[PDB]
Amino acid sequence: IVGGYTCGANTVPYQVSLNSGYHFCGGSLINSQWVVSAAHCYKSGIQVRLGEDNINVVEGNEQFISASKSIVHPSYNSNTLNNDIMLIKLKSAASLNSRVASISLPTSCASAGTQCLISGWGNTKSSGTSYPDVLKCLKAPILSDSSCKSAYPGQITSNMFCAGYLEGGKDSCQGDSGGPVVCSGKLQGIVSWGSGCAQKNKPGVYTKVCNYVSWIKQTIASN
Ligand SMILES: N=C(N)c1ccc(/N=N/Nc2ccc(C(=N)N)cc2)cc1
Ligand SMILES: [Ca+2]
Repeated sequence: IVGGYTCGANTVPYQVSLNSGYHFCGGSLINSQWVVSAAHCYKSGIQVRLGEDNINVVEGNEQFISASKSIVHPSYNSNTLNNDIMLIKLKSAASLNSRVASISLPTSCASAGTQCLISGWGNTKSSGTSYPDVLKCLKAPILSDSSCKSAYPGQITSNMFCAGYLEGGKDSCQGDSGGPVVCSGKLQGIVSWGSGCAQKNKPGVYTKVCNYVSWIKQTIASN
């Protein structure tokens, strides 16, 4: 997260770190057994790390639970990043309370203008690289589809939305991928892609979670 702020330990209780020997992506806990992340975060041998603030220090609220399976969206296209969504099932149910909590799936797609909270342990620099230890947060509005498409001609599908700031300076970034965009207490987005980070007129592009609720629910119901 570029131009964000330190969330505060466990203030984003549904934020998970996907770990394969190191943090490589974010994810969002959507029930005790399931995490939503970006399909482009897919890899085998994922350990989901919940309860985590400083990802480099055991601070006492972590739950580390290996994935038992991952399910990449049937229509995920890694070239276009269309349908950049996956589900990761935990081998065991996470223990839920205030510091580790699922985030509700949306009942309806959020609108351009809605403020959201985007979070992750990704790069905090637009130029060069600095990875934070602790979870970073960014409040960012959903951008209109038109501005999103204008920013990224020929690239924005109905399964994507832009959020952030056209002026740049504030954005998700590499390592935030797969993490949440939560708006009004609902997971509306998944950190998906963008051209660099916090660049002018290159806002973050997010998987439009509301499009996937049926798929998420039915997948969970049968897996
Ligand atoms: N909001 C941003 N600017 C932004 C946020 C996250 C981000 N990271 N994604 N990285 C990323 C890495 C690999 C793939 C792939 N295997 N095809 C896709 C995307 C890149 C840009
Ligand atoms: Ca930790």
